Amino acid sequence: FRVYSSANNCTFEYVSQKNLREFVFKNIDG
Amino acid sequence: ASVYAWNRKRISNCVADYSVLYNSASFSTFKCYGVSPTKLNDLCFTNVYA
Ligand SMILES: *[C@@H]1O[C@H](CO)[C@@H](O)[C@H](O)[C@H]1NC(C)=O
Repeated sequence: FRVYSSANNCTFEYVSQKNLREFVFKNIDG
Repeated sequence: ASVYAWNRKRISNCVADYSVLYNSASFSTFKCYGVSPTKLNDLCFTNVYA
């Protein structure tokens, strides 16, 4: 992919090893 | 690593166990500044730099 040019100063790096897909994103209290 | 290129490891998202750290007696010096070695397991921190 070509999503970013550079990545640095990582704080939190988490990895996980006919249809409607719904998400609700909420940023509260950090 | 040598002192000039001292290794820096970020530690986060873990459940620490300092009991192993201060129980082992191989460490000649275990000086803690600003925190109580006995009371460490009670406290929570954002992140650690080793
Ligand atoms: C964070 O900023 C730049 C860009 O990510 C990074 O190279 C640098 O090491 C970091 N500097 C500080 C002061 O955190």
